[PDB]
Amino acid sequence: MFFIKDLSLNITLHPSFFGPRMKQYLKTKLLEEVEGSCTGKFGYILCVLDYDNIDIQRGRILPTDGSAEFNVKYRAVVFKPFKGEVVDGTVVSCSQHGFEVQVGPMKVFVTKHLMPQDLTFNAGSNPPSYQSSEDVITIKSRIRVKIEGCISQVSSIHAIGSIKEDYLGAI
Amino acid sequence: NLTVSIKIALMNIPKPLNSYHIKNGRIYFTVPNEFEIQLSTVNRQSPLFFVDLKLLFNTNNLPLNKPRLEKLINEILLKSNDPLLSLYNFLHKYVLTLQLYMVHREFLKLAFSKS
Amino acid sequence: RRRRLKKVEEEENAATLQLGQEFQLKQINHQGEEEELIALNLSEARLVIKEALVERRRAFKRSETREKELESIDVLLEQTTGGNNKDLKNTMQYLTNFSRFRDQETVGAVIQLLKSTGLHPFEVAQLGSLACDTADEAKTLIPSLNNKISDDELERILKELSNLETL
Amino acid sequence: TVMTQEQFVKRRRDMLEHINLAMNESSLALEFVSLLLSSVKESTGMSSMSPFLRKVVKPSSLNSDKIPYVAPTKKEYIELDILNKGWKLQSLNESKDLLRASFNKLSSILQNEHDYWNKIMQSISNKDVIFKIRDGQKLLAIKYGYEDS
Amino acid sequence: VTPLDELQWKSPEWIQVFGLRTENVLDYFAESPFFDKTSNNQVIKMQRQFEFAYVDPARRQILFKYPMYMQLEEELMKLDGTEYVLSSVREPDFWVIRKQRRTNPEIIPLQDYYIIGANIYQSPTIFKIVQSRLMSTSYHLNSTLESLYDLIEFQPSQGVHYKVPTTEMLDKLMVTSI
Amino acid sequence: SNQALYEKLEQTRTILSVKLAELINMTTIADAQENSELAVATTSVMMVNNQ
Amino acid sequence: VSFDFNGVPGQALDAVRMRLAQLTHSLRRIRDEMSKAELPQWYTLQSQLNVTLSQLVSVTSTLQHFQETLDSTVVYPLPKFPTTSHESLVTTLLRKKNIPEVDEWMKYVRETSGVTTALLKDEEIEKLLQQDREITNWARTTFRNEYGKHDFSKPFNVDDVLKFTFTGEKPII
Repeated sequence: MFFIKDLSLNITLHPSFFGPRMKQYLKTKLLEEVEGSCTGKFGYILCVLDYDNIDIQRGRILPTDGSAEFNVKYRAVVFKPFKGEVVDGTVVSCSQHGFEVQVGPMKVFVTKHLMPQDLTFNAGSNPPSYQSSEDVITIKSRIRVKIEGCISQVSSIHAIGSIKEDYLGAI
Repeated sequence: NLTVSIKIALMNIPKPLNSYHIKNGRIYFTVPNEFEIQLSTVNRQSPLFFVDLKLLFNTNNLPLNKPRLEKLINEILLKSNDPLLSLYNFLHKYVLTLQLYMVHREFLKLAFSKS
Repeated sequence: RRRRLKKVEEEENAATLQLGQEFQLKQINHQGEEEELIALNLSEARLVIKEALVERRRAFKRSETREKELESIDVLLEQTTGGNNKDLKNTMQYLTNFSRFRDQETVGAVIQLLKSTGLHPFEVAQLGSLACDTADEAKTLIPSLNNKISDDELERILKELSNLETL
Repeated sequence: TVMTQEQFVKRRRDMLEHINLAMNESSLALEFVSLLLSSVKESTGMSSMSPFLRKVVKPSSLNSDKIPYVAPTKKEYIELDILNKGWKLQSLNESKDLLRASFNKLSSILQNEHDYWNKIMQSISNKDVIFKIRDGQKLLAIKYGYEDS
Repeated sequence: VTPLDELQWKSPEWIQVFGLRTENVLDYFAESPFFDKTSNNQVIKMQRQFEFAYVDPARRQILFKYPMYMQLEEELMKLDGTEYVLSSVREPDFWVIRKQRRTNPEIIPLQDYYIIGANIYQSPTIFKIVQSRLMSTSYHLNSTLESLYDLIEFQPSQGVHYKVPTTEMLDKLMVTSI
Repeated sequence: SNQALYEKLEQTRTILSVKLAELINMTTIADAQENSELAVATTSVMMVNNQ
Repeated sequence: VSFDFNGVPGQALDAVRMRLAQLTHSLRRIRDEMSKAELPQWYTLQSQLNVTLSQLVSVTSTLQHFQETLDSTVVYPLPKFPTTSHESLVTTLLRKKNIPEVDEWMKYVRETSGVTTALLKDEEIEKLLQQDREITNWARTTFRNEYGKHDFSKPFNVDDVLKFTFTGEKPII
């Protein structure tokens, strides 16, 4: 879910950027190394808050690489999924193994074992979809899904969804 | 008029600033063909305040940053140990800076060649 | 500080309110003091991100309907930030689709209405995010709400959330 | 017509005072509703009260009661209906006048634009080169220099 | 015609002659146009010229403080229908009198009337209050809109915008001279 | 650019097709529903200022 | 005592308070943005005006949805209100009279309706309104049928040519 958290990152500056605008170079590398970057500890970090005052203290020169290591502390909005949490999203792909729903920046893959048994795959449709007696789930369709499993690597997060609970599914 | 004349008697005067015209609620400190700056005081114990200034050297009547110059002239009049010498030095340096920039402008607009 | 391995812990689950040892209710900020964990609903997150982007556009310069909103935030995105914005573009599109509330006054009304309950930040953000209708549906969508909010209070607060739903 | 600074500033002042009156009436309604809501809620009404109203009066200073459910009579049905008919007619007349004035002004502007484009096409050859330029307004600039020749 | 819910009424001849206190609010109110001549209060006034449930503690305090109003209630329990009863009092000068229908006791209320300094007001409906305020808001907003649209000029070469009514070097001098 | 011209032209065409019809269609009376002089006033000013 | 605050509607009054606060805050935006010597950009000002108008519509529609239990509740001050010292304040806050400008303009539109109650019978007024709504129904079905009438690359391989150019073998076809 979306959160706001104090975050700290050790960033490495090459000596070529040791100029009068080293702080500006630090902030730009903070942007294009944190914005949209995925970490499994703190979730998908989306946007950096309070760009005017970002806490940058003294940066230690690495004794062999010669580059400067800054421990930058900042405010950012993150997106971390959790087990057992109900989120909304849109379907972006379908298959016989299941279908992925797009919530935030993350694709949650719902397996074919985790739909009600009336709902079945139809690959003859263009795009291929899932059809039941009362509703159809296709690409670009609004759908509410519960996350019951999350794996988080150092740089990747993947979630498992299910709509077998009542009052879930398409919206 | 009597108040500005009763105030200037207690203060020393710069030698090029000995030309002062004493009329019309204020004092006209003039340097001929250079400038004429007019000042007023409110009472005996308060320092003088800027009123206006007219430029006497030929270009004139170039527009100036009137409230900024009024603020800084009042500031230096309030804080300076000798307001008349401070005002003369600042204004002389300012008009000569104007003259140097003007001859610089003529020299750059002259560009004959730069070789 | 003790150096135990402490490798045994419960799995992070939303129903039990276990969000991990670093998504606890108290968070030590960069100023050193503790603060309540800031949990955002979808519309609130959209407004915070949009406010950050327009503030960054203002800093760069000094240094409503769905169709117009999507193109406005796309131009804002491409003007403000540089590379690796696939994820941020998907977040912007997702929030402008599933944003329950439009403006700052309505969303701040939602935060003050849910802070009148004195409830968990995760639970109130889930209530502000999910477009629920009835109390029992809210209880089965969020198992965290079991034995926390009375049924009449739940159904009435979701009733004025349904009233605050617009467009 | 020609519009002048003094007419502009009196229109500015009168629309400022009309928006002041609208804000004042809306705030008076809001504070009446909040002072009545504090009789039963005591918290959310205090948020919408004025600081002046909180200084003068305390919450739960008003009370209301259920007078019986009454069906409005057909006389005030037809009075409200004839009011609706007349006021919709007045709005229709205002819309008619606004559309007519907009059509006249836009017709004058489009005759000027048509003359301008006819002058452009009778004036400019394809050999000549034109580009857009700002000042922020859009202007057409023709390049007649020999630097590309 | 001025409707009854929109006027303030007082009888200063009655104030000069009798004077208003808590004991004469009801027959002071009887001279108002708010008072109904077909009321149980007036008919039992003509008759006299010729613990308990069904009331809130606010009216219990008034009854146990003033004996004539207990006499009025005891005489009104014998009859059924429209009546005026005094619900809340602040001494020396504030009263509330409510229209009330009674059946045998089952009581439903009706419109109220508040008395501030012998000046009688009929309690308006909160719909009417906020509706009049929103009429004023809508009228002033429409006037603002029309007067603002009178300041609008349209051009095709630009966007739609507002009608137009019909020295840089001194800081460099400052920084060079100082 | 031309896709934006397509979308703007189509949206403006549809709203011009619907808008005057709605302007005159809301000039109706029913016991949609306007039970108040406030509703009458608001609908009448939203005609001029919205359609 | 408790005063038995009860006949006070809770949910209707809360809803109208929230919409009315939204309208008041938008009007405050228009005030403190438009009172300045330089006008804001007209697109932004028109967007703010449209939001203000839509919130006026929303509060009118909420009050319309609660038309009952709002005409059915009359409001009086309590004793703990200061009535002697702020009679003007309580009467200003409880006034149901709207301004002489709006009353004269409603009288104007009543006169320019072309028909009035003062010289026509109620049955004649009712049949005139019935034929009036018939004319409006004809106009809207005319709109309906008129609206329904109208509808609303590579010639070769650069790698192959350059590989010929540097080695001599023919491009594969």
